[PDB]
Amino acid sequence: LSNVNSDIYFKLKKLEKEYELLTLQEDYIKDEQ
Amino acid sequence: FTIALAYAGTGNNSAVKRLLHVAVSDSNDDVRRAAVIALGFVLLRDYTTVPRIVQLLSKSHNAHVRCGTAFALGIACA
Amino acid sequence: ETHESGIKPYFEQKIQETELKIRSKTENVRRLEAQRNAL
Amino acid sequence: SEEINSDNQNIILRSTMMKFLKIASLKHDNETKAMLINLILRDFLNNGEVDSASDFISKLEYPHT
Amino acid sequence: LTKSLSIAFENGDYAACEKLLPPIKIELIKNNLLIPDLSIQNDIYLNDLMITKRILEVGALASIQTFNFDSFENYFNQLKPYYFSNNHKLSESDKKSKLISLYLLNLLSQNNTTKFHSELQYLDKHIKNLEDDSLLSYPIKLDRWLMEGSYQKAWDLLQSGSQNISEFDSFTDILKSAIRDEIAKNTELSYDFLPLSNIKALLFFNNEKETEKFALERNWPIVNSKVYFNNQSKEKADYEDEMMHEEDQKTNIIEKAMDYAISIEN
Amino acid sequence: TTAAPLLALLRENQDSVKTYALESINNVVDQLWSEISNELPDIEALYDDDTFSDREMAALIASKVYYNLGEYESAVKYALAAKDRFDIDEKSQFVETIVSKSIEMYVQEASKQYTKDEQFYTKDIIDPKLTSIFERMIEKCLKASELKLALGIALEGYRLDIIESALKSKLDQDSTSENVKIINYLLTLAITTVTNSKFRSSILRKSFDFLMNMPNCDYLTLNKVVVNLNDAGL
Amino acid sequence: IISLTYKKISLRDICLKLNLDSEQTVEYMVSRAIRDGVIEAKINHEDGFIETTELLNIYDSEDPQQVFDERIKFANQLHDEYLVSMRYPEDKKTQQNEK
Amino acid sequence: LKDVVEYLDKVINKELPINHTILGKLQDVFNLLPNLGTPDDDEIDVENHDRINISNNLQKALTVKTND
Repeated sequence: LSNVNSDIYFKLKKLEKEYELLTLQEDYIKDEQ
Repeated sequence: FTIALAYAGTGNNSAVKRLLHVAVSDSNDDVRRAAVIALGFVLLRDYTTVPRIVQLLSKSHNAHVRCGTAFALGIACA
Repeated sequence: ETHESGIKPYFEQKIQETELKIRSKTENVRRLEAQRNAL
Repeated sequence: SEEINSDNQNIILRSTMMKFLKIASLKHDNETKAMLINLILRDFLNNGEVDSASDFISKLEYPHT
Repeated sequence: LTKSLSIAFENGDYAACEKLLPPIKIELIKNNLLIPDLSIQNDIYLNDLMITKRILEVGALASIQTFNFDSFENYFNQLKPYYFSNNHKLSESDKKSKLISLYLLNLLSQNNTTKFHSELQYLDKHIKNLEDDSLLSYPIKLDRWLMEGSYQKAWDLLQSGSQNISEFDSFTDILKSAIRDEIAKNTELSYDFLPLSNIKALLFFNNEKETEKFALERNWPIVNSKVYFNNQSKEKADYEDEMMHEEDQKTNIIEKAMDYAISIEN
Repeated sequence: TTAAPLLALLRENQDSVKTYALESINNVVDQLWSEISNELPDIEALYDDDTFSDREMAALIASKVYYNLGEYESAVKYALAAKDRFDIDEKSQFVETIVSKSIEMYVQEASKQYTKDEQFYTKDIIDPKLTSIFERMIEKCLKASELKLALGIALEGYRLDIIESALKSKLDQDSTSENVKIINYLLTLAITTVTNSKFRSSILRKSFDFLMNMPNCDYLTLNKVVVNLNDAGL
Repeated sequence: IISLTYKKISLRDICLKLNLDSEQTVEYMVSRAIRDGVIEAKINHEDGFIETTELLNIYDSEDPQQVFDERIKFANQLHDEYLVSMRYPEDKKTQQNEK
Repeated sequence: LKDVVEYLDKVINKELPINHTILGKLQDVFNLLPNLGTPDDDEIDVENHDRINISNNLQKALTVKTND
């Protein structure tokens, strides 16, 4: 169960910056459309 | 290109919304070109999601927008 | 392992909400993409 | 068949659904939330308690997704 | 000790019953721990269930026969859920019918029919035909007639209810005023004006002086032996119209028009 | 069985009856909660009053009910009001709901007062309770012996104390490589994750000194800090 | 029903039809009813008849608008339900290889 | 509208020579002003009722298109 915990703090925080950017994209294509 | 150079490397969400907003809203054709090339700088080390964004911008009627689209991709994944 | 299972759900709560958001997010961006394309 | 043993074990049966529903809200399982709520509302009418049933419905976490 | 309380009851001096009650409340805590809360049921616990029961029942009934509100609710609040049903050996006793009838009558005297039905729902499974209706019929007929809206018939049952007064008068008196009030409310819709002789007959007053007394109290001036309900009514209406809630409740045709347009343009 | 006897007992005015009732309800609060939701404003009033001496327990009951219903926000405030019997919650399987909440709110609040003043520890804006939970959670991480858990949580909240102290205490060189590796993971995270100048700059500068003590250190790791912050004096 | 057929109807008539026990008893049942407003009537004691108040011309009043406002919202809620669901299979197919 | 309000203050405070033409126009505004409580207003409400209904029927027809 330790593994699960460790990736939560480690790798996944860096991928969450990315997912904020893709949410920005949703906003954007409401304006473009 | 002021925004591109200052805000380089780390994507910034502010910087990116600003660039796309300008490109949609501002009609002149050189200026529309300048924002696409400019985005490639801000997202130079995070070029993963970049084709998915510029996917839309290829289809643009404008000849100029398609040009800057070609280069931006160049720049990001150089 | 037993010690870690206790505290695991506390790590999880903030992350799972983030996950659930992602699911809604993904469906959203693509659907507007379809509208955007046809136009 | 009616028996008092059936009655003691009935109290056990209510308590277990209530403990589990909180776990299943956090996983936000549309399947799980649905099944448990149908069962609990039924149990309550059988025992006639108005008061508990109204509180239980106020939340409305019962999905339609 | 516990036996002192039992005989204090039968003497009918209940003032002294209360003076003894806080010691007995200390002992009623222990008594609760004797009962297992029906997790395990055996004939050891059954003995405890029976002795706790007798205390609950005589003590509940004392609170009903006392008659000053403040003390009456406070002593009563615990007693009411305890006494209505925890009944031993799965749940008979002749006391069961008598105690239910008095609880249900309380709710009709608080003038909550909503609760009268809610409480009734609970009972239903356990009294379907076990007791059927016995003394239980006394709150049941009464409800039926106010639901029909037979005010006449209702008054008749209460008046005849003076026969059976035993501790039931604790409700009977409340209920008189309640009928009279209800009618008063309805007939404001019907018409504005009643000659004096009609006000008494309709609202079920039995005393001429009380009619005219009650007239003065809802602020109706009688001048030259003629009632003039016109004054207060009109004044009351004006103060009501001014309150603050009001902008969003009332709305506006343009507000609706503006909501539709922007749905399209999403 | 039902809560109807239990309710009845609260009402009894006499002190000892109310106290006994609180214990009785407490047993079955986790088992059954939907029946005493109705009657929450009374349990709350008992907590207000300062006549009871199991007063801390009265608020515990309110809190417990509120998390089961799913109003998690109502739970955490009522819990943090009492400042008692939160020790048991952290160490339970079942209730990690209110533990996660206490940790989320705390990381947010701290960062907000961190930007205004680098010192915000001294202010009473941060409650001692809130503090105490936090270092207990550092306590769990280290028993399980996984330091990424401790470093990241603190990092989120602009907690300068916790970060500094962890890197210093690491210095023992049981293995040289192990020391390096954990520090190496912190720096990559710190450029990206932190955006406030004051916190960001301060932790990298500090990181250079810790690394430097070790003679067997990689000057690859040191090199990184020195380029980022771009300070010649380092 | 008796009130809708017979607008002004003496209390005497009603009892004869439905064998209600007395004029005093039926008055009270009717009185109770129109508090909760089902019958939409009024009793005139002094003149000995009960007179239905209905008159129509509620099109002129604001009430149809409240009704119709809701009906628009219901249609809109339909459209939204269509739109969201519709796209969820398409994702699957574009991602899947096709001939 | 506001400027017309301050113009009237300026006649009686700051002594502009009274331009009677303006006053003539404002009389025509009070006089040809719809009066409320008039049964004309009741008519207006009927017209409103019809168009708001027609909107409702058009809204439904669009539902049929979106549903296809």
